Amino acid sequence: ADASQIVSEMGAGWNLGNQLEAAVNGTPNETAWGNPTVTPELIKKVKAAGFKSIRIPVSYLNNIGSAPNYTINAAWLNRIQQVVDYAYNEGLYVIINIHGDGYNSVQGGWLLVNGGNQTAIKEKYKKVWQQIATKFSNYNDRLIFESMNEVFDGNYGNPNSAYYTNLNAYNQIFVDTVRQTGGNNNARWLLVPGWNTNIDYTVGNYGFTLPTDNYRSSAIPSSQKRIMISAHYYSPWDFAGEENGNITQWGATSTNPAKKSTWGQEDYLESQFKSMYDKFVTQGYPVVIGEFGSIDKTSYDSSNNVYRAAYAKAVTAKAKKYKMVPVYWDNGHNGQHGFALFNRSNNTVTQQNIINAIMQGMQ
Ligand SMILES: [Ca+2]
Repeated sequence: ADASQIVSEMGAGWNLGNQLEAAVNGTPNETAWGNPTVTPELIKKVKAAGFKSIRIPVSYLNNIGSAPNYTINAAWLNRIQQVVDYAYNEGLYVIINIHGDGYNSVQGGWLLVNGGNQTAIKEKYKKVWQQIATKFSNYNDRLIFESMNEVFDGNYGNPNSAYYTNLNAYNQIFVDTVRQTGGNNNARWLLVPGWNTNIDYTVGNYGFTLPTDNYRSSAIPSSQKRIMISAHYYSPWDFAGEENGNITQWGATSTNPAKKSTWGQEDYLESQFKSMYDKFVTQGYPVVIGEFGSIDKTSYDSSNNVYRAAYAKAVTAKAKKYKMVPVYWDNGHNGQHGFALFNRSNNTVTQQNIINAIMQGMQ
Protein backbone atom coordinates (compact mmCIF):
# COMPACT_ATOMS: atom_id res chain seq x y z
CA ALA A 1 0.00 0.00 0.00
CA ASP A 2 1.20 3.49 -0.78
CA ALA A 3 0.88 6.43 1.66
CA SER A 4 -2.73 7.22 0.79
CA GLN A 5 -3.94 3.63 0.61
CA ILE A 6 -2.41 2.59 3.96
CA VAL A 7 -4.33 5.30 5.84
CA SER A 8 -7.58 4.10 4.30
CA GLU A 9 -6.88 0.47 5.19
CA MET A 10 -5.89 1.28 8.78
CA GLY A 11 -9.31 2.82 9.53
CA ALA A 12 -9.79 3.68 13.20
CA GLY A 13 -7.26 2.27 15.61
CA TRP A 14 -7.37 1.13 19.21
CA ASN A 15 -4.56 0.94 21.77
CA LEU A 16 -4.09 -2.14 23.89
CA GLY A 17 -3.19 0.19 26.71
CA ASN A 18 -1.90 -0.62 30.19
CA GLN A 19 -0.73 -4.09 29.12
CA LEU A 20 2.67 -4.88 27.62
CA GLU A 21 4.08 -1.43 28.52
CA ALA A 22 3.11 -1.88 32.19
CA ALA A 23 6.08 -2.18 34.50
CA VAL A 24 6.82 -1.96 38.19
CA ASN A 25 10.33 -1.44 39.56
CA GLY A 26 11.78 -1.99 36.14
CA THR A 27 10.24 -5.31 35.03
CA PRO A 28 7.53 -5.32 32.37
CA ASN A 29 4.44 -7.38 33.19
CA GLU A 30 1.21 -7.07 31.29
CA THR A 31 -0.88 -7.46 34.46
CA ALA A 32 1.08 -4.98 36.55
CA TRP A 33 -1.44 -2.18 36.07
CA GLY A 34 -4.52 -4.22 36.90
CA ASN A 35 -5.62 -5.57 33.51
CA PRO A 36 -5.87 -9.30 32.93
CA THR A 37 -3.47 -11.22 30.73
CA VAL A 38 -4.35 -10.43 27.13
CA THR A 39 -6.35 -13.09 25.27
CA PRO A 40 -7.33 -13.40 21.62
CA GLU A 41 -10.98 -12.86 22.54
CA LEU A 42 -10.31 -9.23 23.52
CA ILE A 43 -8.77 -8.47 20.16
CA LYS A 44 -11.67 -10.19 18.39
CA LYS A 45 -14.11 -8.01 20.34
CA VAL A 46 -12.24 -4.84 19.37
CA LYS A 47 -12.28 -5.96 15.70
CA ALA A 48 -16.03 -6.70 15.95
CA ALA A 49 -16.53 -3.09 17.12
CA GLY A 50 -15.05 -1.92 13.80
CA PHE A 51 -11.47 -0.96 14.62
CA LYS A 52 -9.03 -1.95 11.86
CA SER A 53 -5.69 -1.27 13.60
CA ILE A 54 -4.33 -2.21 17.04
CA ARG A 55 -1.47 -0.28 18.66
CA ILE A 56 0.44 -2.38 21.18
CA PRO A 57 2.54 -0.41 23.67
CA VAL A 58 5.56 -2.56 24.69
CA SER A 59 8.16 -1.89 27.38
CA TYR A 60 11.48 -3.72 27.63
CA LEU A 61 13.34 -2.16 30.56
CA ASN A 62 15.12 -4.75 32.74
CA ASN A 63 14.22 -7.52 30.25
CA ILE A 64 17.15 -6.11 28.25
CA GLY A 65 20.38 -7.77 29.37
CA SER A 66 23.80 -6.31 29.93
CA ALA A 67 26.14 -4.68 27.44
CA PRO A 68 27.39 -5.36 24.82
CA ASN A 69 24.77 -7.86 23.51
CA TYR A 70 21.79 -6.28 25.33
CA THR A 71 19.95 -9.55 24.81
CA ILE A 72 16.19 -9.33 25.31
CA ASN A 73 14.63 -12.05 27.47
CA ALA A 74 13.45 -14.68 25.00
CA ALA A 75 10.20 -15.38 26.87
CA TRP A 76 9.31 -11.70 26.65
CA LEU A 77 9.85 -11.57 22.89
CA ASN A 78 7.80 -14.77 22.56
CA ARG A 79 4.96 -13.21 24.53
CA ILE A 80 5.01 -10.01 22.49
CA GLN A 81 4.87 -12.14 19.35
CA GLN A 82 1.87 -14.08 20.66
CA VAL A 83 -0.03 -10.86 21.36
CA VAL A 84 0.92 -9.41 17.96
CA ASP A 85 -0.43 -12.60 16.40
CA TYR A 86 -3.81 -12.18 18.14
CA ALA A 87 -4.28 -9.04 16.01
CA TYR A 88 -2.21 -9.94 12.94
CA ASN A 89 -3.96 -13.29 12.46
CA GLU A 90 -7.29 -11.45 12.49
CA GLY A 91 -6.31 -9.35 9.49
CA LEU A 92 -5.70 -6.18 11.53
CA TYR A 93 -2.93 -3.63 11.19
CA VAL A 94 -0.64 -3.78 14.21
CA ILE A 95 1.82 -1.25 15.62
CA ILE A 96 4.51 -2.27 18.17
CA ASN A 97 6.81 0.27 19.85
CA ILE A 98 9.33 0.85 22.65
CA HIS A 99 7.19 2.56 25.27
CA GLY A 100 8.10 3.00 28.95
CA ASP A 101 11.81 2.87 28.21
CA GLY A 102 11.85 6.43 26.87
CA TYR A 103 10.56 8.13 30.03
CA ASN A 104 12.70 9.81 32.69
CA SER A 105 9.90 9.11 35.17
CA VAL A 106 9.76 5.31 34.63
CA GLN A 107 11.93 3.12 36.84
CA GLY A 108 14.55 1.67 34.48
CA GLY A 109 13.83 4.25 31.77
CA TRP A 110 17.03 4.56 29.73
CA LEU A 111 16.20 5.92 26.23
CA LEU A 112 16.72 9.43 27.47
CA VAL A 113 17.44 12.38 25.19
CA ASN A 114 18.93 14.11 28.27
CA GLY A 115 20.96 11.09 29.37
CA GLY A 116 24.67 11.49 29.84
CA ASN A 117 25.92 8.36 28.05
CA GLN A 118 24.53 8.78 24.54
CA THR A 119 26.98 6.27 23.11
CA ALA A 120 25.62 3.51 25.35
CA ILE A 121 22.00 4.62 24.88
CA LYS A 122 22.38 4.56 21.10
CA GLU A 123 24.14 1.22 21.03
CA LYS A 124 21.61 -0.38 23.36
CA TYR A 125 18.79 1.02 21.24
CA LYS A 126 20.36 -0.35 18.07
CA LYS A 127 20.82 -3.81 19.58
CA VAL A 128 17.27 -3.84 20.99
CA TRP A 129 15.70 -2.89 17.64
CA GLN A 130 17.92 -5.40 15.84
CA GLN A 131 16.39 -8.14 17.98
CA ILE A 132 12.76 -6.99 17.82
CA ALA A 133 12.99 -6.48 14.05
CA THR A 134 14.64 -9.87 13.53
CA LYS A 135 11.85 -11.59 15.55
CA PHE A 136 9.19 -10.10 13.26
CA SER A 137 11.01 -10.04 9.94
CA ASN A 138 8.61 -12.29 8.05
CA TYR A 139 5.46 -10.33 8.92
CA ASN A 140 3.83 -8.42 6.05
CA ASP A 141 3.09 -4.70 5.83
CA ARG A 142 0.18 -5.00 8.27
CA LEU A 143 2.87 -4.94 11.00
CA ILE A 144 4.29 -1.47 11.64
CA PHE A 145 7.25 -0.71 13.90
CA GLU A 146 7.14 2.55 15.92
CA SER A 147 10.56 3.76 17.00
CA MET A 148 9.61 4.98 20.46
CA ASN A 149 6.70 6.60 22.26
CA GLU A 150 6.77 10.01 24.00
CA VAL A 151 10.41 11.09 24.14
CA PHE A 152 11.51 14.30 25.82
CA ASP A 153 13.40 15.55 28.89
CA GLY A 154 10.33 16.14 31.13
CA ASN A 155 9.90 19.85 30.30
CA TYR A 156 6.70 20.96 28.50
CA GLY A 157 8.25 24.12 27.13
CA ASN A 158 10.32 24.57 24.03
CA PRO A 159 12.62 21.64 23.28
CA ASN A 160 16.32 21.79 23.92
CA SER A 161 17.88 21.68 20.43
CA ALA A 162 20.71 19.33 21.46
CA TYR A 163 18.20 16.93 22.97
CA TYR A 164 16.09 17.14 19.81
CA THR A 165 19.21 16.10 17.89
CA ASN A 166 19.46 12.99 20.08
CA LEU A 167 15.80 12.21 19.39
CA ASN A 168 16.40 12.57 15.64
CA ALA A 169 19.47 10.34 15.98
CA TYR A 170 17.36 7.62 17.61
CA ASN A 171 14.85 7.77 14.76
CA GLN A 172 17.68 7.49 12.20
CA ILE A 173 19.32 4.57 14.02
CA PHE A 174 15.96 2.83 14.24
CA VAL A 175 15.21 3.21 10.54
CA ASP A 176 18.61 2.07 9.31
CA THR A 177 18.90 -0.77 11.81
CA VAL A 178 15.48 -2.17 10.96
CA ARG A 179 16.10 -1.99 7.22
CA GLN A 180 19.33 -4.00 7.51
CA THR A 181 17.64 -6.91 9.17
CA GLY A 182 16.08 -9.55 7.02
CA GLY A 183 12.77 -10.35 5.48
CA ASN A 184 10.17 -7.71 4.94
CA ASN A 185 11.84 -5.26 7.36
CA ASN A 186 13.51 -3.45 4.50
CA ALA A 187 10.07 -2.64 3.06
CA ARG A 188 7.61 -2.22 5.91
CA TRP A 189 6.13 1.01 7.23
CA LEU A 190 8.00 2.59 10.14
CA LEU A 191 6.38 5.15 12.45
CA VAL A 192 8.47 7.89 14.10
CA PRO A 193 7.56 10.74 16.43
CA GLY A 194 8.94 14.14 17.16
CA TRP A 195 9.37 15.73 20.58
CA ASN A 196 6.92 14.37 23.19
CA THR A 197 4.51 13.41 20.37
CA ASN A 198 3.60 17.12 20.39
CA ILE A 199 2.14 18.52 17.16
CA ASP A 200 3.46 22.07 17.57
CA TYR A 201 6.97 20.90 18.44
CA THR A 202 6.97 18.47 15.49
CA VAL A 203 5.63 20.79 12.78
CA GLY A 204 7.26 24.01 13.94
CA ASN A 205 10.86 25.14 13.64
CA TYR A 206 12.14 23.45 16.80
CA GLY A 207 14.57 20.90 15.43
CA PHE A 208 12.61 17.91 14.09
CA THR A 209 14.21 16.30 11.06
CA LEU A 210 12.89 13.57 8.79
CA PRO A 211 15.09 10.48 8.69
CA THR A 212 16.77 9.30 5.52
CA ASP A 213 15.93 5.73 4.48
CA ASN A 214 18.78 4.74 2.20
CA TYR A 215 18.88 1.07 3.29
CA ARG A 216 15.24 0.45 2.37
CA SER A 217 14.17 -2.02 -0.27
CA SER A 218 14.88 -1.04 -3.86
CA ALA A 219 11.32 -2.08 -4.61
CA ILE A 220 9.96 1.01 -2.86
CA PRO A 221 9.57 3.72 -5.49
CA SER A 222 12.06 6.62 -5.10
CA SER A 223 9.14 9.06 -5.03
CA GLN A 224 7.37 7.31 -2.10
CA LYS A 225 7.97 7.12 1.63
CA ARG A 226 7.77 4.12 3.93
CA ILE A 227 7.92 6.31 7.02
CA MET A 228 4.90 7.62 8.94
CA ILE A 229 4.84 10.42 11.54
CA SER A 230 3.38 10.02 15.04
CA ALA A 231 1.65 12.59 17.24
CA HIS A 232 -0.63 12.22 20.27
CA TYR A 233 -3.62 14.41 21.10
CA TYR A 234 -5.26 15.07 24.45
CA SER A 235 -6.01 18.79 24.15
CA PRO A 236 -7.36 20.59 26.04
CA TRP A 237 -5.89 18.62 28.92
CA ASP A 238 -8.18 20.15 31.50
CA PHE A 239 -11.04 18.31 29.80
CA ALA A 240 -9.34 15.24 28.43
CA GLY A 241 -6.81 14.18 31.03
CA GLU A 242 -6.78 16.29 34.21
CA GLU A 243 -8.06 14.07 37.04
CA ASN A 244 -10.65 16.35 38.60
CA GLY A 245 -14.08 17.78 37.85
CA ASN A 246 -13.11 21.33 36.95
CA ILE A 247 -13.83 20.76 33.23
CA THR A 248 -16.24 18.01 32.17
CA GLN A 249 -17.61 19.23 28.81
CA TRP A 250 -16.21 20.02 25.37
CA GLY A 251 -17.37 21.46 22.07
CA ALA A 252 -20.37 23.35 20.85
CA THR A 253 -22.92 21.08 22.52
CA SER A 254 -21.61 21.84 26.03
CA THR A 255 -24.52 23.02 28.18
CA ASN A 256 -22.64 24.87 30.94
CA PRO A 257 -19.72 27.27 30.29
CA ALA A 258 -18.39 26.79 33.82
CA LYS A 259 -17.75 23.14 32.93
CA LYS A 260 -16.20 23.83 29.50
CA SER A 261 -12.63 24.91 28.72
CA THR A 262 -11.98 28.45 27.45
CA TRP A 263 -9.75 27.22 24.60
CA GLY A 264 -8.98 24.02 22.70
CA GLN A 265 -12.33 23.65 20.97
CA GLU A 266 -13.26 22.69 17.40
CA ASP A 267 -11.26 25.58 15.92
CA TYR A 268 -8.11 24.50 17.74
CA LEU A 269 -8.54 20.89 16.71
CA GLU A 270 -8.86 22.05 13.09
CA SER A 271 -5.68 24.18 13.24
CA GLN A 272 -3.69 21.47 14.94
CA PHE A 273 -4.54 18.64 12.57
CA LYS A 274 -4.32 20.85 9.50
CA SER A 275 -0.74 21.67 10.54
CA MET A 276 0.21 17.97 10.45
CA TYR A 277 -1.47 17.58 7.05
CA ASP A 278 0.32 20.60 5.60
CA LYS A 279 3.77 19.65 6.95
CA PHE A 280 3.77 15.87 6.49
CA VAL A 281 0.81 14.33 4.67
CA THR A 282 1.32 16.59 1.65
CA GLN A 283 4.95 15.41 1.43
CA GLY A 284 3.94 11.75 1.26
CA TYR A 285 4.25 10.79 4.96
CA PRO A 286 1.18 9.22 6.53
CA VAL A 287 0.37 10.64 9.97
CA VAL A 288 -0.83 8.47 12.82
CA ILE A 289 -2.48 10.20 15.75
CA GLY A 290 -1.38 7.25 17.83
CA GLU A 291 -3.31 8.19 20.98
CA PHE A 292 -6.31 10.36 21.71
CA GLY A 293 -9.21 10.23 24.18
CA SER A 294 -10.81 11.66 27.30
CA ILE A 295 -11.09 10.38 30.83
CA ASP A 296 -14.35 9.33 32.52
CA LYS A 297 -15.68 12.25 34.58
CA THR A 298 -19.23 10.93 35.04
CA SER A 299 -18.53 10.94 38.82
CA TYR A 300 -18.31 14.75 38.57
CA ASP A 301 -20.82 15.57 35.79
CA SER A 302 -23.54 13.07 34.93
CA SER A 303 -23.51 14.36 31.34
CA ASN A 304 -19.79 13.78 30.76
CA ASN A 305 -20.17 10.87 28.35
CA VAL A 306 -22.04 13.11 25.92
CA TYR A 307 -18.81 15.10 25.63
CA ARG A 308 -16.46 12.14 25.58
CA ALA A 309 -18.44 10.93 22.61
CA ALA A 310 -18.49 14.39 20.97
CA TYR A 311 -14.72 14.76 21.46
CA ALA A 312 -13.97 11.29 20.13
CA LYS A 313 -16.15 11.86 17.06
CA ALA A 314 -14.61 15.26 16.41
CA VAL A 315 -11.01 14.02 16.68
CA THR A 316 -11.78 10.96 14.53
CA ALA A 317 -13.58 13.05 11.90
CA LYS A 318 -10.75 15.60 11.82
CA ALA A 319 -8.22 12.82 11.30
CA LYS A 320 -10.41 11.46 8.50
CA LYS A 321 -10.63 14.93 6.91
CA TYR A 322 -6.87 15.34 6.93
CA LYS A 323 -6.13 11.79 5.80
CA MET A 324 -4.47 10.60 8.97
CA VAL A 325 -5.11 7.62 11.26
CA PRO A 326 -6.88 8.18 14.59
CA VAL A 327 -5.92 5.63 17.27
CA TYR A 328 -8.00 5.68 20.48
CA TRP A 329 -6.28 5.39 23.87
CA ASP A 330 -7.96 2.59 25.88
CA ASN A 331 -6.29 1.71 29.18
CA GLY A 332 -8.73 -0.96 30.31
CA HIS A 333 -9.84 1.09 33.29
CA ASN A 334 -13.63 1.35 33.66
CA GLY A 335 -14.32 3.81 36.43
CA GLN A 336 -13.26 7.20 37.68
CA HIS A 337 -10.75 8.77 35.28
CA GLY A 338 -10.83 5.69 33.04
CA PHE A 339 -10.40 5.49 29.29
CA ALA A 340 -11.81 2.02 28.61
CA LEU A 341 -14.46 1.24 26.02
CA PHE A 342 -14.49 -2.50 26.88
CA ASN A 343 -14.43 -4.48 30.11
CA ARG A 344 -11.46 -6.75 29.65
CA SER A 345 -12.64 -9.11 32.40
CA ASN A 346 -15.60 -10.29 30.21
CA ASN A 347 -15.14 -8.84 26.73
CA THR A 348 -18.13 -6.71 26.99
CA VAL A 349 -18.59 -3.25 25.59
CA THR A 350 -18.77 -0.58 28.29
CA GLN A 351 -18.94 2.58 26.10
CA GLN A 352 -21.11 1.82 23.08
CA ASN A 353 -21.90 5.45 22.46
CA ILE A 354 -18.20 6.45 22.32
CA ILE A 355 -17.50 3.56 19.96
CA ASN A 356 -20.40 4.66 17.81
CA ALA A 357 -19.10 8.26 17.86
CA ILE A 358 -15.70 7.10 16.59
CA MET A 359 -17.27 5.03 13.84
CA GLN A 360 -19.54 7.92 12.82
CA GLY A 361 -16.42 10.07 12.63
CA MET A 362 -14.94 7.64 10.07
CA GLN A 363 -17.81 8.24 7.59
CA1 LIG B 1 0.02 8.59 29.03
